[PDB]
Amino acid sequence: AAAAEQQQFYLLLGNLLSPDNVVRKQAEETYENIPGQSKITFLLQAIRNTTAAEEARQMAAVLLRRLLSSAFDEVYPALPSDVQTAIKSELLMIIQMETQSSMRKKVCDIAAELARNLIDEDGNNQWPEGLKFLFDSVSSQNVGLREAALHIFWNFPGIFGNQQQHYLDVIKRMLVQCMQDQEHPSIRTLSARATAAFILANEHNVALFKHFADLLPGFLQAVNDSCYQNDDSVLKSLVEIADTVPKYLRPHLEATLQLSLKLCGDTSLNNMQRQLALEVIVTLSETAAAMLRKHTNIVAQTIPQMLAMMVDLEEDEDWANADELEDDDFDSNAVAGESALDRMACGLGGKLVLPMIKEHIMQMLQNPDWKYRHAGLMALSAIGEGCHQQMEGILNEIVNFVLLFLQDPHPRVRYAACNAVGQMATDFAPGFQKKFHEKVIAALLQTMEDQGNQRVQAHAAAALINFTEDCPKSLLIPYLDNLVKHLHSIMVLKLQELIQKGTKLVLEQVVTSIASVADTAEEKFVPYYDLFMPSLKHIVENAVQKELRLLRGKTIECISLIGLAVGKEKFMQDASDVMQLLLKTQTDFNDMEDDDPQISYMISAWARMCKILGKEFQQYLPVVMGPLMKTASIKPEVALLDTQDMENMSDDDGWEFVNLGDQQSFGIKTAGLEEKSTACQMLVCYAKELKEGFVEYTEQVVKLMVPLLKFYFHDGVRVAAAESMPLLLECARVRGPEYLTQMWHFMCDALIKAIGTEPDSDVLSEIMHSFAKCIEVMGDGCLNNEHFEELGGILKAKLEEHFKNQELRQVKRQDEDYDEQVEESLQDEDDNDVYILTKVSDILHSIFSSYKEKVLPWFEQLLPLIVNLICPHRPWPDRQWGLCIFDDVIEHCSPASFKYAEYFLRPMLQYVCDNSPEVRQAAAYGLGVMAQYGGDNYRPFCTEALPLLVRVIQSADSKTKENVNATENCISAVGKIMKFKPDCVNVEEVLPHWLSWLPLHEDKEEAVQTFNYLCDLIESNHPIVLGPNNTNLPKIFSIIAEGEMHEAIKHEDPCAKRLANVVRQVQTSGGLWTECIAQLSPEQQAAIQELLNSA
Amino acid sequence: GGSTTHFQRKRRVRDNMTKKMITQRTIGKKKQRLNKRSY
Repeated sequence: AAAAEQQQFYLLLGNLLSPDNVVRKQAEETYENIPGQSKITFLLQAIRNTTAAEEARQMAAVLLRRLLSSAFDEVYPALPSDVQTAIKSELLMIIQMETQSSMRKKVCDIAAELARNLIDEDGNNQWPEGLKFLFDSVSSQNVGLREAALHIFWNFPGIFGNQQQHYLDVIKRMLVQCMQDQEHPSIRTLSARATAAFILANEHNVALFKHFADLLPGFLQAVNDSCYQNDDSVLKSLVEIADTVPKYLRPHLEATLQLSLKLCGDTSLNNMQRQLALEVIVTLSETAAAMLRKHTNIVAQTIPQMLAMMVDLEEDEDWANADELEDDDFDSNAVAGESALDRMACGLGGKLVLPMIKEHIMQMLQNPDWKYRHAGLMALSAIGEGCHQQMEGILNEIVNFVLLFLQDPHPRVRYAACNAVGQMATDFAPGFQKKFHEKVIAALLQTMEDQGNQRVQAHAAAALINFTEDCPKSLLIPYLDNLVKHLHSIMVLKLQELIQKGTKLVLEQVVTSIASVADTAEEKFVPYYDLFMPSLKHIVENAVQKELRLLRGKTIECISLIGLAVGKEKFMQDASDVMQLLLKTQTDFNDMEDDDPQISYMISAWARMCKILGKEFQQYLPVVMGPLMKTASIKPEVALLDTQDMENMSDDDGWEFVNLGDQQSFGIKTAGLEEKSTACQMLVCYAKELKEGFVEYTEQVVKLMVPLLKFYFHDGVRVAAAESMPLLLECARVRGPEYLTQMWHFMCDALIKAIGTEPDSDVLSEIMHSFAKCIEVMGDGCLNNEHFEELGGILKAKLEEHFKNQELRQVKRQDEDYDEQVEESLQDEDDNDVYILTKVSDILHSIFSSYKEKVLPWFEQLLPLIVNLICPHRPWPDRQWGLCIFDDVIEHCSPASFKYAEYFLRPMLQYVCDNSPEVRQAAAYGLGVMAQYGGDNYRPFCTEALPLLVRVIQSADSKTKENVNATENCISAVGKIMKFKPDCVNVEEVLPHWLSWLPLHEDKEEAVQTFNYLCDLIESNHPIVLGPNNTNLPKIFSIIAEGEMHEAIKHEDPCAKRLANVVRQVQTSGGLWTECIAQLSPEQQAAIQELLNSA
Repeated sequence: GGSTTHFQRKRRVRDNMTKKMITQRTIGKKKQRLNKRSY
């Protein structure tokens, strides 16, 4: 009895129409257990039956599409072929005879999903009936069948296995014909969207892009026609094309640009359409800047449009009385125009944007309208970052003109001027502060103290915060008194008003300003401490209600920053009371969500108090460690939806969606990610500060941070998780080697896997640095055989990638659009690659130092790439690091390194005379380390190395700030060769020349070595150093005194004592000491006295 | 390879005092890479 089943199905669909929770649950429970084949047959029967209400049919079609796209793998295979053929034929029949547009589109979606899920293998359609139907559909007479074909093509652009072989011409003809009719506009829009989708799907295909260039005029005409009918569906397609594949527009780019300008200048369209038209050009500038830079006229015409967008300010009288930082909008014309100006200035560069916007800004800053002045000040604020280098030499007049607008008849213009000053202080730092502090600080303080408007005061205080944050401490001390005054009186007044009224806007900014001033003044804030702590605590004890939570958090942060600045000594007199306040706050507020503003201010406050209270803080660790760990391990809500379903969730509570490939939507909730990053960073700080006292919580933090390496939603979380790795090992070292081994077994596999997987270059470099540090912590047996094999494979892959990226960048050059800015971008990529090579060398050095001679068979597989790095035609950054790796091999894997000497020894000897100072330094260090840890095998090469080193040293331009370090390394190498291999040096002839080159002052670990050699020669006997009697002693004393200056560390290093004792060894007879010291500068005498006193 | 030549984090930076009312944090678009390029 199918009639009863159909009646029940219609009843449950009607229930689903207006569900409520009861029949929601009951219908879900009933539906989730229905057999798949029966489900398919019933849904097809329901779709076929054109008798029930449209809602039931649409709902059932949505069910069929969702069921297919979700679980096609279990409701299609292992079923009779008759059923499959019947359902395919039924779908085609429903498509053919459907009349209503919405239902036809839904069944088209269903059929496209089926064809997508029925491709299989390497790609070949198993449903030729579908392709045949599409072809006889698009070339038909009735418009419904053509719409069905075009929607099927748009939904899955790619129902083909041999499109290039035969079907490309047919596709192009079909699309061109469809974008030609004049009786049915709906066909033109659908064909334009289908063309955009087809081009987007077939990315990275230059031949297709050049073959489909004739369709661009039709696409532009279609989007022009559709935008005038309140339909921006094709404009979104144009934005997507410009975002993903801008090269497709290269044939007709100018035309496209003009269209956008028209669509951006037409006032008839609503705000969204004009903003999308502007976004076309903005996205083109962001993505393909080299293509856009050739059309300067379009930019010069689009800048006035954006400037005229920002004049679209509504006169609001409920402005001066606003007590909250209400969100701007991100929809109004002014904010969208300002953001577009910022993005285009950042993308195109200042060299092009600045000349055409500067005159407009200077002309608008004179129009008596209070809106043109506001727009000019906001444009000056917005173009600050993008036109950084070009505006650096013009800052004087811009600053002098902006500071004149703080004294303006209109409050909103003064607000804009404060915004401009603050943003310029942020962008042009720290050069803005040094050349303009005297006027900027005075103007901002005058604006803050004397004002009747309470929104100009807060923004002036924020500008002062931005200014003082980056201001160096040296030039702020003169202004400390004049800041503490005019910051304390205003606090007193605003705190008085907070008790009676409910004003909090300017008090928060004043509190943050005081916190910033104290933070950047450090220990100089002591005399003013008593001026602020009694009041600030008064804010924390009060302000317990709601809508003051941000004020309480800011006050607590200010208290913590003031305490950290004044230090532990002064803070430990109100520290108990502040501890009680923080404990009470923590026990009180811990009942709200994770977006509560007191959840990122309390954690940082606890970390700052830990920094202040060192080891005494261990008492409060159980209390803080609860909520911090709770908010450090929150799982963001993620949902994988369909694109047709993503629209339907337009509530937008915070969901961030991304259009995944092939009709899918991937959404994550970015609510609490920043709190997670802050909590992870504070865990890192806690471990670093506590060390041995963090051992109780080490296991939990390890088990939490190890998964966080593969947390691609936030880069800060991954960076913090990588950084915490060696600190936790150092914390767990206390419990013994077994605990260290357990933690290392937790971390090693995850770190190795994350090294060879991380997309980001910065995060990857941090991960490799952390892995190298962890290996350095645990030596001689920290890696298994599996870890060794995986590391070898990953490092070989990284070196191959580094070699291939150079060729890829070279191919990127010599392009149709290559200019200076493209070269700068390529240089930045090269710098990133060199940084990754640096981290690879760091890992190799750690492994070598830990394993010694036992690791050379593992290094055999990496040897060819390292030899490739030292090729003479390679750039100096590659050769330097190849030589560094070979130097590590020599230092730690000898005397077995002779097996590899044929690969590097001749390049090492040759590169000592290189033009690049870094390669010279690397070669000199290799030659020096050859003698110290090389044994008798490298004896004959020292005789060859010595003359080259002395020639390099004695050449001119050796002590200049560039070649100085290489010369110091060469001196150290010659000293090492003299000491450890004196048989083949003829020391009696080199040492008198060597004494001339001494001392070393900017290379620290070579300076200790050379001074150890000097002491060893002095402590032993006469040769060279002390000739006839003691007449040579004054020059060695002068050398020591000259080298005193922060070179031999005065912390009683073993070398320095051996030096100091020598100074006290001669300090027995006054006759010699007087004549040795009579020819020294007063600074030299003071240096000798300090050296004698220090050790 | 020289100790000092290793472990240098030249290309890194840090800061304090989170909030900064006057800022260019608006960043509605840009920095669009989709590091979660999986599944």
